[PDB]
Amino acid sequence: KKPHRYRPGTVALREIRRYQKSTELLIRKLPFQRLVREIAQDFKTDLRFQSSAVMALQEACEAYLVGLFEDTNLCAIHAKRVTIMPKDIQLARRIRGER
Amino acid sequence: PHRYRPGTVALREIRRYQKSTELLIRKLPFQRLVREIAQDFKTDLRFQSSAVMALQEACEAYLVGLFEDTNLCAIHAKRVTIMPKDIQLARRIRGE
Amino acid sequence: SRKESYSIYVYKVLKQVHPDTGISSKAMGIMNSFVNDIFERIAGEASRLAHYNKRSTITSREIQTAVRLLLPGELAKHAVSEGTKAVTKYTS
Amino acid sequence: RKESYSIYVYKVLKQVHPDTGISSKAMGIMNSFVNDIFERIAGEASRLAHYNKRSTITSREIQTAVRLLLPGELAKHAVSEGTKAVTKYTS
Amino acid sequence: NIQGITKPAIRRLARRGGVKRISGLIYEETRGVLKVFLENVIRDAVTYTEHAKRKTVTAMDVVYALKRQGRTLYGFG
Amino acid sequence: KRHRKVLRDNIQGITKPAIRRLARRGGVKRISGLIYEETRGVLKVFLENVIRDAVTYTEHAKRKTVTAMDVVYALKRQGRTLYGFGG
Amino acid sequence: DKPLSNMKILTLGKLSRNKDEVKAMIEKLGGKLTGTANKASLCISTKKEVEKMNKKMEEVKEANIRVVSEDFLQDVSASTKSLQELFLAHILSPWG
Amino acid sequence: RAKAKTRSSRAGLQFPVGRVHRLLRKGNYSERVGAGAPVYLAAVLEYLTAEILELAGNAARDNKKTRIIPRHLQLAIRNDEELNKLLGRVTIAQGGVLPNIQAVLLPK
Amino acid sequence: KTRSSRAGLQFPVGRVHRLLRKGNYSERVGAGAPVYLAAVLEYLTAEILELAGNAARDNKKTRIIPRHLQLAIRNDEELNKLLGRVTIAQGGVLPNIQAVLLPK
DNA sequence: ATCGAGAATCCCGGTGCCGAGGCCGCTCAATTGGTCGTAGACAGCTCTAGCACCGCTTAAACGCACGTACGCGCTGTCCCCCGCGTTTTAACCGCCAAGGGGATTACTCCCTAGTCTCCAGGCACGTGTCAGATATATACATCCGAT
DNA sequence: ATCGGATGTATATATCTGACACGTGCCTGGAGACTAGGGAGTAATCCCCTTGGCGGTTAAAACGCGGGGGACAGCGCGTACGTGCGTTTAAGCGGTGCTAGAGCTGTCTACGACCAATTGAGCGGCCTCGGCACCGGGATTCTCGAT
Repeated sequence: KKPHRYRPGTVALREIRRYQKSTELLIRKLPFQRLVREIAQDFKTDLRFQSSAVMALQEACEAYLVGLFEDTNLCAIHAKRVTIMPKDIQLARRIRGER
Repeated sequence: PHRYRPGTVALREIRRYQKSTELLIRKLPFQRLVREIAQDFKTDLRFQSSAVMALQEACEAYLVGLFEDTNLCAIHAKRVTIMPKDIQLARRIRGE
Repeated sequence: SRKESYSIYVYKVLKQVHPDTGISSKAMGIMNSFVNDIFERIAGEASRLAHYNKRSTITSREIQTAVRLLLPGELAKHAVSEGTKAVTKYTS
Repeated sequence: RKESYSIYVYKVLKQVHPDTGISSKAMGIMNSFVNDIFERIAGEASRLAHYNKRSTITSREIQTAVRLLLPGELAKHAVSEGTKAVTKYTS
Repeated sequence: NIQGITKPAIRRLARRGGVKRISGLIYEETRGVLKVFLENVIRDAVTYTEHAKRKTVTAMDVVYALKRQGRTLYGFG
Repeated sequence: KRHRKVLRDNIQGITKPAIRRLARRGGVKRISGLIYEETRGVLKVFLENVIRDAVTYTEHAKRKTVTAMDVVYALKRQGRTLYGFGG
Repeated sequence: DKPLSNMKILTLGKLSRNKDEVKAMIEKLGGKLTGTANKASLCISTKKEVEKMNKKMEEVKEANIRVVSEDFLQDVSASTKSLQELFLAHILSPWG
Repeated sequence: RAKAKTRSSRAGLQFPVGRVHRLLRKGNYSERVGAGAPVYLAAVLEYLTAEILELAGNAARDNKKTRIIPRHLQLAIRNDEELNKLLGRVTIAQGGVLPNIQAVLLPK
Repeated sequence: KTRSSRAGLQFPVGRVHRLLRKGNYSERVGAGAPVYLAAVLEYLTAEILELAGNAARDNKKTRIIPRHLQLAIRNDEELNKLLGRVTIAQGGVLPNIQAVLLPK
């Protein structure tokens, strides 16, 4: 008997339902903290952090990226593409006044 | 008899109106519109002439930038022709 | 050391709208965040109004005006009605 | 009566380009720019004051407000200029 | 009344906006958007006018309205 | 005097499947692989601007430690007001 | 640098940079472009045109105006070297 | 002296009219503050609070939860045109986003 | 004497101080604050007028006009960053066509 | 075309916990209740800028024709993305130890506000010219077939 | 492809007018020279919360292997939009004239600030318990590859 397999993109729809249902953060905690610390250490030495400050940054960044990807989604859809491409982000950010 | 090709004079028009700064809408009917709009927020209103001019500058500027976004939307859609969906996309991305 | 918050007033309002219902501390922190922001928005515009009209005083007129600028229509009208009713009651 | 920055702007114009004039509408726009930036800086300086319970806006607030508002090379140059002007005023 | 915003004016606006080619459906859509944009500004402007107890709108009312609506216009302060 | 190991290249720790989960919450069905590095760049810039101003509030406070309020102020001035950490 | 001064530099012969790029280089360099050899200072082209020898370059040769390979533009847009020597460095006019 | 009575109680409000007046004075917004202002402000804030918490409590009830959580707030906010317009540039910690998929992405 | 003269500036330091006080920004304003602020404003003024003067010279005009300001402000990245949400009366836009729209 | 595996999802029920709700001391922040100076509400006056309406010119908008090139429905084919199995690998969690710096308190004084007297920087408003708008004729730039 | 028709564009010369560049009269707001009350600077002290690191588990990430459906190059063909001529119309302009109301001046007094006595309100700490989470098993949904 052939093993079961979902059709391509069917699980991606299930994944959309999943991560749209949950509130939970999506990035690996400590790596995100390491990145934030790395970036900060480029502005001034030995900078210390409240735990809360890190969590708030991850919330802010994830939310920003998510809304940005929604615009990106529309940009591909308007281009009749099912699939997102860097140009979608660029276009959206340009319309947004980030560029 | 002579002709230009389609779009050639349109590119000439872009050069014209991008080199120039003149306001593009007719002054009188722009004012007429403003007054009837205002009548719904309050009766019997009046205006500084400068406020009309300032409004026209603002509106034409808002429209121009929005049209550049619209142009970019069509271009991203491989069209050279703008369509209402371009504006809608831009306004939606702008969060209007 | 001593802090302050809106939280009890939010909780009283909560009991009034939904007697049976509770709220998380993080959600209450969000409610405090909301109260702070909207307060600050109003107060800034009230200041600007007073400034533009050379008034030393921020008054009921400023709050009413600031609300009429800041809020969408029906939300603003309910808010205007409430604030007016509270002022007339307070005056009595 | 009616105040403006205009004569000071005019002296700056004379400094950078002696032979060059300005239109009334442009000088109006200059006043708009000055007003805007003054408000931006002062508002952030006020917020810094609140955020640190300070009664007083000082050079340090202005320097910081500049560091928040201006992009890089403008901020550096503005900081240098403000530091210089403060130094000269102090002497 | 809004139809006084002429087709060729909208074209000139699109041309300053660098647009090459134009669907007719744009013109009515543009009029709709413009009307909304005007309305939002004007409402706040009239609100400043009314707050000031004026019957006459000033350019400053427009300035303050545009500034709080995030579109600060230099040249009328 | 006891520091942690120095930080380099942690932008790569922002994983492909995390970026995908973010895009999925953003309703994206199908993703070109070119997105990952571009996203990393955008995020890196986005972070940097907030962090610099946060550090600027920290410096104005004469602090060595960044607070959540520093983050909040940075975000608020950058037009992205976050509820959940005020006071 | 601005090594040129309104020099009405003619452009010919299948240039690999577009005319507006070449114009931007010339005019960043303090120059101006032309289509007219009669009022040109100099001309720039692909070497292929001094092989083709079209009437357009032949008028420049009959004006004895010095002419250079397109990488001259790259070089002046990158270096402060005496144009007199850069003529030699990029020379397509044995004339002049 | 008379028995002490709150400006809030005279206003018929839960929000702290007295604390509001204090904050208005110390907030440097103007040289003077007319007594109707803190009342009107308090009433506004309290109304907006109620308007939020009504819909958030409904969202919680719909979710079969008896305690409000950040998800409910965000949901209620995006599900009203007026709140969403009031809060459009605002982000909510642990709010998530509206469950929403564009029809073109669905199976045939 | 004048406070601006001790500062070596054209901007009105006294008017800046008085503005700061009546602008309600704080209970207090330390003496160097108006000096620093004036220098910042004046510097930015100079940077703008410089570039607008260059633009006017390119336009072969001895007088600065709204066009020149807009042109300068959109040609410099840092000015354009500082002023992105600003609009300028009689500025128009940068002459700009997307390459896709051109012939061939 | 509609019908079975079977994979994922959502639904009852026992545990149990730990965050939310609650109650009590109790500090300071609200209220109470008195001044008082000046903000500002209100009357008055005036002159200016906004509003109305008129006739004439000509720039503009419009209305109609037409063709080309643009949009766009359809097809092939190539791969780059999704899905799924194995691997590894590093994130995660607990708990531990150190000590930097955030937080608070107490002191002392430098300095920003405030006050009066003085006066020149800066403002209002006359006025002369040279900057530049407006042709206008002219010499370039560049588009478009037709070859 | 070049080559010349055309027409559109940018460039000399005049000119003329009126905006801005500058001068004078003058007043008010800056500023010089005081004073002091308290903001905030600096020191000291506490302890808490941040930072580091180690060992163990296992969730997630990475990694590799199909394969199909989405991206997109080509393309046939239908119209709608660009260019251009002729029509008409209403914007514009410079005029006139009106008077509403915006702006300045002036009076008078309502009420927000300042101080000071009082106390209960809201905050901080310490209970205690039920809404929620949590498996865990069980019922329902929905998908796919058959048909």
